[PDB]
Amino acid sequence: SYPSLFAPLDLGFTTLKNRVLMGSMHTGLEEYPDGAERLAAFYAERARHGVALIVSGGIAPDLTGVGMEGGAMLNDASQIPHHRTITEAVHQEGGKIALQILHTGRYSYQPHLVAPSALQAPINRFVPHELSHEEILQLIDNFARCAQLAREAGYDGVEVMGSEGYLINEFLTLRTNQRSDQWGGDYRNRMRFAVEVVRAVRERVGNDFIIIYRLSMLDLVEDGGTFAETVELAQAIEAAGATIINTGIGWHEARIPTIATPVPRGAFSWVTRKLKGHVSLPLVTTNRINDPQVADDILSRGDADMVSMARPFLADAELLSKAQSGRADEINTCIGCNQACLDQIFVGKVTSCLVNPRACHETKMPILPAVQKKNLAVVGAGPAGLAFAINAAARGHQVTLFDAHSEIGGQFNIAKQIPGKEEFYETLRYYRRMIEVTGVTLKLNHTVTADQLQAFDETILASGIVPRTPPIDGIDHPKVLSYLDVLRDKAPVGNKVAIIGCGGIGFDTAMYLSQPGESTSQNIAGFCNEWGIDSSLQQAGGLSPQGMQIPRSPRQIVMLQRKASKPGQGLGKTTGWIHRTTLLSRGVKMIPGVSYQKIDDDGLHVVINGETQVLAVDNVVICAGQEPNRALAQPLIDSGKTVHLIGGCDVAMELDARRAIAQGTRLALEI
Ligand SMILES: CCCCC[C@@H](C/C=C/C(=O)SCCNC(=O)CCNC(O)C(=O)C(C)(C)COP(=O)(O)OP(=O)(O)OC[C@H]1O[C@@H]([n+]2c[nH]c3c(N)ncnc32)[C@H](O)[C@@H]1OP(=O)(O)O)SCC=O
Ligand SMILES: Cc1cc2nc3c(=O)[nH]c(=O)nc-3n(C[C@H](O)[C@H](O)[C@H](O)COP(=O)(O)OP(=O)(O)OC[C@H]3O[C@@H](n4cnc5c(N)ncnc54)[C@H](O)[C@@H]3O)c2cc1C
Ligand SMILES: NC(=O)c1ccc[n+]([C@@H]2O[C@H](COP(=O)([O-])OP(=O)(O)OC[C@H]3O[C@@H](n4cnc5c(N)ncnc54)[C@H](OP(=O)(O)O)[C@@H]3O)[C@@H](O)[C@H]2O)c1
Ligand SMILES: Cc1cc2nc3c(=O)[nH]c(=O)nc-3n(C[C@H](O)[C@H](O)[C@H](O)COP(=O)(O)O)c2cc1C
Ligand code: SF4
Ligand SMILES: [Cl-]
Ligand SMILES: [Cl-]
Ligand SMILES: [Cl-]
Repeated sequence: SYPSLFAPLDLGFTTLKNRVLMGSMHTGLEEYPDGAERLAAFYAERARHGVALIVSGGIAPDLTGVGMEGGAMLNDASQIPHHRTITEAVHQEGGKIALQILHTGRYSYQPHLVAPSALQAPINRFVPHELSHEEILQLIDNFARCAQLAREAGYDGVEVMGSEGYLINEFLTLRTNQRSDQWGGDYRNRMRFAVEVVRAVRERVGNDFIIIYRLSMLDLVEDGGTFAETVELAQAIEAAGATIINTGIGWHEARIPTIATPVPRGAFSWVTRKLKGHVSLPLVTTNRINDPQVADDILSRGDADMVSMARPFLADAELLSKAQSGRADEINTCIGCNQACLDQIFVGKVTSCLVNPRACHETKMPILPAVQKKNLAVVGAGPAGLAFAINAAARGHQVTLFDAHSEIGGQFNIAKQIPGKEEFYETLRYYRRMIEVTGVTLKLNHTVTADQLQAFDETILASGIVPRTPPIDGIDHPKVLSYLDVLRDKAPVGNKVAIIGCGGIGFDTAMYLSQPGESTSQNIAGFCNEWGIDSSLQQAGGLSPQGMQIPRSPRQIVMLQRKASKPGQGLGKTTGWIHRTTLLSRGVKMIPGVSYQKIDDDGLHVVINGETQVLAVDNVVICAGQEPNRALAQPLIDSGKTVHLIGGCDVAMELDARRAIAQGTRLALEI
């Protein structure tokens, strides 16, 4: 029912079965023990389920281009068997795969990093070495070498990565390129590197080889490029020999969100659409395309010739086969949380997925029939229970999922109500449908007791959490409201608010209470307006002259925490800054190193910088953490019954949804 999505594309010398490309994703397996074998199975499954063309994670052409010391690299015929193992696994399934050639430029977290000029990145501790003319020529030959090897390894093509602020991208902008050389100055010299790279690659591999160039169409940084430059380069790259041009949005330094959940679906399709007609090469659009209808609509509307989807393939390898068979409701949607994927590879760990713990770990987490069937009982329909339930039932076990609420979801029913997190609705729709599919007997409105119902071979407690009630003097005062009272029970909240407890929930509560109106997470034009994106792309880096336009918060909010470190420091590495910037632009205040005296009619008495203060607030919201709820933990052990604890009722400290699901999933696959 997605005609455009599944239409073949003729590339002259070969054909792609459909218009879907699995976007490049550095998984961290590239430079891992048995990565070759794990990536092979990782990719084969996506190819087995329809992906027309896959683009591997970025791989360095030389040594100065790696991402982190010891990073993935392809510069020796010796590494061919590695990749051969991968291309062959994909080909056996009837798919295709291209290798991305990426040189991280001034972004590599390594001392020997090289760039067009000696200009330190705002997010890198190292100062790059300004490349010399002869070094650049060698790099250009290195890219060709890289492609030669990829082709030898059996890849269907390569992607020359010229965006996100990496090396090639850096040569293009005057923000990073200040050379007086022939590789700097006017735009014609600045393009020289990108064009020369693709031209050297084309010559080296011949005509029958797919060459993708990921063009940066929206830098999102001061002194970035203009649309006129974007167009000239695109046509230049076409003439250089590229087969396909892919879209690149933003730089890592960009202070505007490009892939996180607050980013609306298909938020940047309009950008790729602006290039249409300026080149004859097929164009791929990307970012936050996680639904078959959205992708199909983008294609049918003519926004692009192909759509790229990276994270959705971590979330569900069967995304396309389900789409093509009318089972879109069974798609485990990527919610753009970045928690298990981007946040992890950023700290040098293997990427995974919050809703799919098996992502990039399918070989190490096999789903065997069933050691031997059993009649199980799961208490709690939160992500912990849900993950275990459908995974155990798909194994053959009989599962009975109980939950005191009128609907499955647990805390996710609160999370989904936070502006910029409505994507959570999808995960619940998915589990709701998978319950039916795997045969899980669901029983809602059931508050289970250690006695009431327990004739099960084994029990799996996935009960929740108990919000923390800080022992502050006057904690029962009328002004005091827990986060549940505000978020779940919609309790009235005055104009002036003090929030006790920063970190996760505290930030979401503040997002909610400061919401100026409708969320831009569902309004492309609004999102672009709030973040200062220039729709004409005529401004350098596509930044509107008037800058950001985040509305004022309808309320006066102050967030507080006792630790002295910067509030929000413990949030997700790639998403915390977004929320922090949003809140601060809305006028919310965040104060560290706070001591709470008491709560009375005068408000909230505290101590800041060693001086007492009275916060004349209309309400004090408690977001002071959680503690595990094990109500049935002992009543079950004191009843000689085998019981298991997963998710929040086992650990509440740093137990978010990822640990919850991975835990329930691990139990489910073992039991
Ligand atoms: C982004 C994580 C790396 C992923 C690598 C993988 C490839 C990924 C490709 C992609 O396209 S991912 C999608 C697009 N990119 C993103 O979404 C990332 C956006 N950026 C971020 O999330 C973060 O900035 C991140 C890079 C993760 C972390 O940065 P960090 O080290 O924690 O520092 P931070 O917390 O972000 O702080 C940066 C500080 O310096 C300032 N700053 C930064 N940029 C600018 C600028 N342009 N103008 C002015 N000031 C700036 C800030 O005011 C801030 O000050 P402070 O007081 O907080 O210290 S593997 C590559 C292998 O070769
Ligand atoms: C506003 C907000 C935003 C959040 N945002 C994020 C985010 O962006 N990312 C992330 O990873 N995590 C986030 N979390 C935490 C996330 O929602 C997970 O739900 C949590 O980490 C673990 O869920 P769980 O399955 O262990 O239990 P829960 O989701 O808490 O569910 C336990 C369930 O069992 C039931 N139960 C309890 N006792 C009994 C009993 N005696 N009988 C029957 N049923 C019982 C309840 O009905 C409840 O639904 C957020 C939480 C809130 C409140
Ligand atoms: N997806 C994401 O981006 C993301 C980001 C962050 C967290 N999470 C997860 O989502 C959940 C949200 O958890 P949470 O914020 O409610 O709890 P929490 O952040 O994990 O921990 C409690 C917080 O409240 C404060 N606090 C604790 N005891 C207190 C007391 N007695 N008095 C006053 N203040 C106190 C602490 O700050 P001080 O001690 O400094 O006062 C601390 O930051 C967690 O499970 C977390 O792992 C997800
Ligand atoms: C874990 C992870 C690794 C990524 N690695 C790369 C990479 O090596 N090269 C690259 O060009 N883009 C990389 N990206 C960016 C994706 O190619 C893509 O542009 C972005 O995630 C698109 O959003 P989507 O996931 O919503 O489709 C990565 C993204 C993630 C989440
Ligand atoms: S971690 Fe969140 S962002 Fe990453 S892939 Fe899974 S669901 Fe999407
Ligand atoms: Cl080298
Ligand atoms: Cl791992
Ligand atoms: Cl309810």
